[PDB]
Amino acid sequence: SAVKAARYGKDNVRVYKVHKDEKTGVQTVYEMTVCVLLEGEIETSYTKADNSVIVATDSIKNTIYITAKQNPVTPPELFGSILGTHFIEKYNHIHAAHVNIVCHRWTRMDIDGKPHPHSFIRDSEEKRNVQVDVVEGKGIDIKSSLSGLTVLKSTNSQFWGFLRDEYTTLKETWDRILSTDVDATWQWKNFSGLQEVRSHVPKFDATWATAREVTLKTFAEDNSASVQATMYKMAEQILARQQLIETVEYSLPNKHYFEIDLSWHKGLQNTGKNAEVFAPQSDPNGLIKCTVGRS
Amino acid sequence: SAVKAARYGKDNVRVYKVHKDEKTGVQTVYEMTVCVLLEGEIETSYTKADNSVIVATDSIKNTIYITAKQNPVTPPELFGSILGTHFIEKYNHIHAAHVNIVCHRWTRMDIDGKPHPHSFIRDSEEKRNVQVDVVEGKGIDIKSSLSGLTVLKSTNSQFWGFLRDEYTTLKETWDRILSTDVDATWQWKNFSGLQEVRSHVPKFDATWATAREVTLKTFAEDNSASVQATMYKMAEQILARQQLIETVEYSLPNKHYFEIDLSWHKGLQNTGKNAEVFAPQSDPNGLIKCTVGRS
Amino acid sequence: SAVKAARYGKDNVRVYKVHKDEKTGVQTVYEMTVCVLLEGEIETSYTKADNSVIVATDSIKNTIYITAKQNPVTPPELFGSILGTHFIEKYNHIHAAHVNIVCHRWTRMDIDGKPHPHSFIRDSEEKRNVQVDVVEGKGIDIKSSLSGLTVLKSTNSQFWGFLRDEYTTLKETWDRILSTDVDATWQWKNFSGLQEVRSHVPKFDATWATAREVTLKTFAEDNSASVQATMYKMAEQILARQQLIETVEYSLPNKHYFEIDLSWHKGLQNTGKNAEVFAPQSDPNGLIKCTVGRS
Amino acid sequence: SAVKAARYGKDNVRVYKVHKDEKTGVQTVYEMTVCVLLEGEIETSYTKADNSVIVATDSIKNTIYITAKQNPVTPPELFGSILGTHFIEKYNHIHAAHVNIVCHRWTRMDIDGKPHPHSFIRDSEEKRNVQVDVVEGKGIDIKSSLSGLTVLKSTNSQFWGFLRDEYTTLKETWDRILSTDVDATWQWKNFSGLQEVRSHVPKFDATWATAREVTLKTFAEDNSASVQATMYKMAEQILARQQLIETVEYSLPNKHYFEIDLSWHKGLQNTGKNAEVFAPQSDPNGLIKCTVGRS
Ligand SMILES: O=c1[nH]c(=O)c2nn[nH]c2[nH]1
Ligand SMILES: O=c1[nH]c(=O)c2nn[nH]c2[nH]1
Ligand SMILES: O=c1[nH]c(=O)c2nn[nH]c2[nH]1
Ligand SMILES: O=c1[nH]c(=O)c2nn[nH]c2[nH]1
Ligand code: NA
Ligand code: NA
Ligand code: NA
Ligand code: NA
Ligand SMILES: [Xe]
Ligand SMILES: [Xe]
Ligand SMILES: [Xe]
Ligand SMILES: [Xe]
Repeated sequence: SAVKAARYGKDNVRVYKVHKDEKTGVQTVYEMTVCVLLEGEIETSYTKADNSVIVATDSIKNTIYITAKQNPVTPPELFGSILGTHFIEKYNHIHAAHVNIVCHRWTRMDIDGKPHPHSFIRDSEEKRNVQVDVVEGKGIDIKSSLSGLTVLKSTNSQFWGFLRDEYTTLKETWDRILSTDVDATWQWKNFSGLQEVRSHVPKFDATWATAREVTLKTFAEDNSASVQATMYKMAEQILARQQLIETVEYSLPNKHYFEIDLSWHKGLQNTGKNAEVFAPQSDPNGLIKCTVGRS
Repeated sequence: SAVKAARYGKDNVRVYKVHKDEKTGVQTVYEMTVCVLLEGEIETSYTKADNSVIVATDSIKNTIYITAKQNPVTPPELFGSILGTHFIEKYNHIHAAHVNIVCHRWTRMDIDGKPHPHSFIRDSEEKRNVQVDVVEGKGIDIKSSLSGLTVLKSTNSQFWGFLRDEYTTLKETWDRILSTDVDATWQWKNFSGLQEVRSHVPKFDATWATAREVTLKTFAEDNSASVQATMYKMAEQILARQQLIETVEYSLPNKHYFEIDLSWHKGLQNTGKNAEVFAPQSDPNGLIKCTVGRS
Repeated sequence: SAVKAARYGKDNVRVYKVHKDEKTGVQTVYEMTVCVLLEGEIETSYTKADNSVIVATDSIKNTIYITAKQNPVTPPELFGSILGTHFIEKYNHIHAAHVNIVCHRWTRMDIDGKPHPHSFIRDSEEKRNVQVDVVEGKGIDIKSSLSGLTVLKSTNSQFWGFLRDEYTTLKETWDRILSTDVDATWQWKNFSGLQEVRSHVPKFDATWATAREVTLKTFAEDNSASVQATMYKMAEQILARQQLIETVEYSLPNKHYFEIDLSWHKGLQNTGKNAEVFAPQSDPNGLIKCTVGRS
Repeated sequence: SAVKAARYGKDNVRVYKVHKDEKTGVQTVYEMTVCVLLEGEIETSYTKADNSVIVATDSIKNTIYITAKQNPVTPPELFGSILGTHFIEKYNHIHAAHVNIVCHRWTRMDIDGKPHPHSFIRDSEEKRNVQVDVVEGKGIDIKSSLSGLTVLKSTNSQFWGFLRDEYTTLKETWDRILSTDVDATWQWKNFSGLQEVRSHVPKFDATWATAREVTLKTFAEDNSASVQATMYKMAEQILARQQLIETVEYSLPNKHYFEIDLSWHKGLQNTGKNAEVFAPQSDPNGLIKCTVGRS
């Protein structure tokens, strides 16, 4: 037998950082969960019990805190790239670092219509994420994403004209509820190294904002022919607005809300045009994915 | 042996309702999870296998949908009272109904600075809840609550002057992070029945809004001496603003964020005045409760 | 306003303890999650920012570890009583301690038909729990429980003869699946203090074992007329076997498995006597409770 | 823009099947959660709102139930292969089916030392899983796995001789707790189609059993030099016992249990040789992976 692939590191490292403006007294907080996995010439730790090649996972944890202390942690694309680069430069035998960062929302509170200097609220479990793969001699590959954005529209969704055969019971519809949890990922062109990532820093927050805005607007405004058709429209627009993105991927559950026939009870009318009360279904759910790139 | 207490019913009933304004085209959605448990002269179903006394839990589920179809589902205090009253009036041998409702957020989307007619976002997992106990001959008792409101302030929290003995290692502090998930419950004076609940309908949404606002403002503005002192200030204000509330209860976890000493690494300074990077602790957590009533 | 009730302490304190037999080399592990909440003359910490009355929650955490170091942690009824008693004896102004303990399963592995001296498996998320309330001048009240015991029987469950009215759609049945997650609690007679709890130590593990065995046997063997009837039979037997128990409470979800009519597809027969494939329902679920005591 | 990749289908489809032996009266239950995603000539549903190419996800759900009705559901490798093959044979324009199956434990109860004919217990949340990719013209690729197997050993684990530099604080150790949740995957040689999968049916359950047994025995018996070294030993043995496996992958969290220094309290000794009480850490955790194949 032989080691075909191996990676190891530290997962679920929670980090908080505060920035304090001495002049204005305004404080800004960042909270993330970080995972770092390393690859390189480490096979002997598996095959020969040779621990000399192992950078202890506890040391990786220390490194994350030290790096957060000495560098900005925003945008996460930059922080991930700094953190990944550290390991390949510091350790001769480590040749790849894989950094995943989940950013948690701490939104500044408005008290009496004014932004509070040091108080924050978690407005939703929506996350902004990055995956950064730093590979020695092959640059920095960055995938940025948003996830956990949960939306619903109560009309202006249709689904008709699908394949009908002996397995089909679903009725065609011209008016249904559409609800999903959005997972959207945009993959950046490969970067040669940290200097190049630094040169593009302003694009990271702007592109996240654009992806979010396009997702929300398209969902709200499209008279949707299917999840497939609506998600394609989203991806198309993102690619049009940021030339440094190579591909956009969406993964969307179709969270079903079923009509409830109440006609058995005193002829009560609750279907089609008369539908007011619905039963949200926890499972099963449709799952629709697509990756869109450039012609 | 004898049956000392018994209750049964249906839990986790998900319900969605849409309201459509024909004039404006604006649609408004409500989504809830409902639990109904009944008590009464049902001992024989346990002791003698006498099912004749059982209103099937499946029928309770049907009743929830039918009641939602025929009545407003907001404010939840009113809907819960209608639903509970139904069971005690309909069934001679049922003498109490216990209704719990969790309301999920579907917040209208703003697209290009304008409210969208039929598109919604789940902005946070904060819930608005009610517990309604309808007891034949004893009226309607309603406890309203908010939960899952997660907040953090990065300064203006202190904790010093506590008891110190041979079990104590905690250092006094004049500047710490304070973060909690707020669970706040206000208990209404007993209502004689549905007519009285209906007469107070406007107070329910207003009091929820007031409780939320007082919680957020007090948290943001108090230079907190402890969780205990800050939560008391919140409860005091709520009681002052709504005379129909008898008691307010808060239950607050103290979600700890620990300093990280980095001095072992090149004398790096990250504690006290120099603290910038912290380690959020998932467990254990302080838990602080109090119930405040009128003198 | 006035403080009507108040309690505070530390939740989610994870503890592991190992016992090492020097003679045999056999090691035995215990893992628990502990919560301790205190009450007493602590109102001024809420109303006057007087922290002098507060035993810091961090100190409570320390106390749990120290107490686990110096005392046996099994049976949990004894450990909880020692821990609770400590606070009321140590602190003049603390008059009640509320201790909740959840015990996690670490079951000794059998390797080649032999018990391994120091290796363990988590066989299921079933828990053994205790709630101990130590109240100065009123002794020690202990509620013991098991929870998270998930079972299913594929036949020998019926449900017919229930109330039928205009809200009822459920068909009577003489053969259905019955599945539940068992939560069972037995409440001990009040104990005067630690000496009395110590005197009954052997009864705690034996009664837990009896409760588990009676639950499993009755579920497996009863030709069940309803959840209500079967659970009553369980509680009856437990009370008969341990005179020091005052009441037994069961809380049982009815986790539904629905027939799937496949007759629309080539006349395929999958209902009633021909039912083979079913759809487990995640929600809603029946919830049935009862508390049984002595005549 | 262009569609680079696309797949869609139904997730979280819960299925239960019962088998009834008419002769012995013994019943056996199977419960699974199934996901099916399809690929093929479906781009136009995304780009042109052409639903004619879409096999509705609701129809996929129906197909899963119908297939379970007409075929054995065990071993899951066979069921997944039948289900996947169905879609590529039935639909001209569908060229790949991806089937994931999670099997839930329903273990027959022993009542009074005898196996009960129709009563079952969920002994642990350990799962047996399969991933089956059926690709037209490229056969059937099957990855089998077990997951959620949680184990702990209280001694006979060491970790010393790792890299030490200015980022390192971890002390070397010759005696520590080792605990993990095992995720192990074995990848089968490619199969040409259903006939070949059928020909190997007995190997599927046997190999699962072997993987489980080797994992447990090696964990219990290895005087572990690291997670890396122990997991390699496991994978090596599995590959040696089943020639039809091409690779074995393990992914193991290192769930840390920390010593608690209690010396500040009356010189209490709780570290090194005297360590009895430990603090399980919920996060962060080491994560160690490796894929082992044949020389
Ligand atoms: O078994 C281990 N492997 C590792 O890579 C490691 N790093 N810290 N502790 C550890 N333990
Ligand atoms: O056992 C049952 N008890 C009940 O109260 C009930 N209601 N519907 N189905 C049921 N099954
Ligand atoms: O606000 C606090 N209240 C408390 O009771 C406490 N105990 N430790 N830290 C604390 N902080
Ligand atoms: O938008 C949809 N896309 C689909 O593929 C589908 N299948 N059933 N319902 C559906 N809705
Ligand atoms: Na390198
Ligand atoms: Na009545
Ligand atoms: Na006392
Ligand atoms: Na095909
Ligand atoms: Xe969508
Ligand atoms: Xe607070
Ligand atoms: Xe039961
Ligand atoms: Xe391991």
